Amino acid sequence: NLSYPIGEYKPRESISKEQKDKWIQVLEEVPAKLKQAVEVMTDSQLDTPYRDGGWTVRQVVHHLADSHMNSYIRFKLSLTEETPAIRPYDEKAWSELKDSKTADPSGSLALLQELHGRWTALLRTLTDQQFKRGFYHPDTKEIITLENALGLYVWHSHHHIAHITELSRRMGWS
Amino acid sequence: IGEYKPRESISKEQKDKWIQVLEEVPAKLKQAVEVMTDSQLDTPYRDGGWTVRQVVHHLADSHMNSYIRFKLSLTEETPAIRPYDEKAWSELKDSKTADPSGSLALLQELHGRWTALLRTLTDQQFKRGFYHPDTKEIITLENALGLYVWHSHHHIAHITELSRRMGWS
Amino acid sequence: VNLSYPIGEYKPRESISKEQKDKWIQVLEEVPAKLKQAVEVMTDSQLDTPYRDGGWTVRQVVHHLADSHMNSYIRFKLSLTEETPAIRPYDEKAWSELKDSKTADPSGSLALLQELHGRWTALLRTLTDQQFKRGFYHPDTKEIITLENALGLYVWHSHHHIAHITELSRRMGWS
Amino acid sequence: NLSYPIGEYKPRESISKEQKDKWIQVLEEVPAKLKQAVEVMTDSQLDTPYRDGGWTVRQVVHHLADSHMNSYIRFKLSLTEETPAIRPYDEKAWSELKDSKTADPSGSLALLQELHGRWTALLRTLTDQQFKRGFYHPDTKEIITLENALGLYVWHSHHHIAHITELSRRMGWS
Ligand code: NI
Ligand code: NI
Ligand code: NI
Ligand code: NI
Repeated sequence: NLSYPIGEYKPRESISKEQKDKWIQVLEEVPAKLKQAVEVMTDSQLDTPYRDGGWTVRQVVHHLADSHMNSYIRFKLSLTEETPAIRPYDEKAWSELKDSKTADPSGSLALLQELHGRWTALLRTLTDQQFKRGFYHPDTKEIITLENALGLYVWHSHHHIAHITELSRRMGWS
Repeated sequence: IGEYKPRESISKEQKDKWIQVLEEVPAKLKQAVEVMTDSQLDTPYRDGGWTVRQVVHHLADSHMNSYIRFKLSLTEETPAIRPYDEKAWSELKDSKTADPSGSLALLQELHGRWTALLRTLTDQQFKRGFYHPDTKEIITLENALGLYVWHSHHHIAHITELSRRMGWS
Repeated sequence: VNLSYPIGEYKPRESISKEQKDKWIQVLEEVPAKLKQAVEVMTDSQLDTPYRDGGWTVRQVVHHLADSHMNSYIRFKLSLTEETPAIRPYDEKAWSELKDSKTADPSGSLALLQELHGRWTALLRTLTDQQFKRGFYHPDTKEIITLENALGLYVWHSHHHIAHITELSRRMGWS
Repeated sequence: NLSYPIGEYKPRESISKEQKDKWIQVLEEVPAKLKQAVEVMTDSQLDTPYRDGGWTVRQVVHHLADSHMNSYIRFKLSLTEETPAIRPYDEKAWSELKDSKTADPSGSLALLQELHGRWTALLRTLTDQQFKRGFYHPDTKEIITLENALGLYVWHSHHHIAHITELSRRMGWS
């Protein structure tokens, strides 16, 4: 399970207030946890693939920032339009841009901290009804509610963090 | 002060000036709003218009969308971008009440990554474009850079003009 | 790059958390048992095998850890009782070439490391956050390092030289 | 007297092989003698000053560990550098650290046992010429040879052990 260290996100129809509130807290804490994992690494460690054939740690960090900026936008689209079709992006192509392969993680780590700050602030304003609003992914044709999207991105965060910490543990880094 | 004028060609020198201006935008916005009380933040810059607070959150939202559009344009062949309802976004409770500090900090880091991206681009990458399905126009990335410099200055001016007229300090 | 630096190098940080410090104190306390694990099973011929071509023997690495870490413990106490003291460099290559370093049984050094790490971690657990931010100065490299980063550095140093030994056993197919 | 129960160390110009060998044996035995001096002691006994203005028995134990670690390092500097300047430390300040005032003697007694084992091992490897190598205090600018340093640390050992045994005798303890 190199590609999926903590499995995949399982959607449900029934998500409690306590569960939503906990996921919001977990989401706010993601950037610190990511920073803890990555700040110990030198450039050659950052440029080490997390698995054979896969992205480097540096790429994963920049991907989290790009993915989560897209997600935040999708939340605001969903709150302001009725089940909007969202705009997919080619995450593989984004990760192959020169910047994604060479930029220091610090800027993306700082962006993520502030982004998850604003995102969790938005989430704390939402009513139960607003959490039941959704959006449509054009490629996969599936509709996801905002409460499930919150669960999904808690998963996505920790999925990628686990790629990094697993690599770090396997290589004997800190 | 004036609407942006699209150009067929933009010099390397002008691009570099605009990247630097874009890098400085968040510090200029912070200087314009950081001493403001809630009363001042929730004052409309004009009669039927958005408050200073709504403008700050809008810049963060607008510019995040723009950064995404840049990356779509660099990875797809003349992509159609995804418009958003900017008025509806500004009417969300969070837009009307959140403290500016978070959006100011986000804008700082966002412009940091955006200008980093811009400094990696070749001249030919700056000639890549995207299609805005509302205006029907193919906009090149070098012109979009110009547009977002104007966007920044236009909104910051609205804020500083309000403070000047009201005698705030 | 890999034979010499099997787990990379230590990267200092501007800030170290209470939780990280506590973990590192625990790891440092247990380091000697891990070293002993690796060296306990080895014959004299194995002890006198270089960890890489042109490198120290396993025996020398063990005695080096004891010498290095004694030096470090002293540097911590200097740092706590003086204001950013300049510490005393030592010639690690020359220390490892002493007859004693090339021939002494590892047992004494292993036992010394166990007790030293015991006293060192006891010291560390008494320290306030402010004391952990105190630093010392290396007169040759011109570097200033804080005690919390020196802690991270010596956890690394332990793992680094243990890896020298375990990587050797693996490459050699020993048991 | 009370401060100097066995007087002070008097350096000599030369030291016989016989004296050097006797001193190496004494040094090997010091940790056991120290252990015996504090063997039964309660915490209140350990926290008794050895004389009115003085360190507690506990502080004396931890001081011996610290002093002798510093001395061992000074031997190795002397063997590997040409008459090195050594690095003084503030004995009083080290002894005032919370750890020095409170830690159980056990760990320092065990450290001393292992340290003296490595130290006497080193000493048994030395040639006569290596024993004539020295080091200087940057302040006293006195050169001390390793054979005299051996005599000095034999003295130091029994000086501080006497502080303890004399205390026990003066009090009712032993
Ligand atoms: Ni992903
Ligand atoms: Ni605008
Ligand atoms: Ni080393
Ligand atoms: Ni003394």
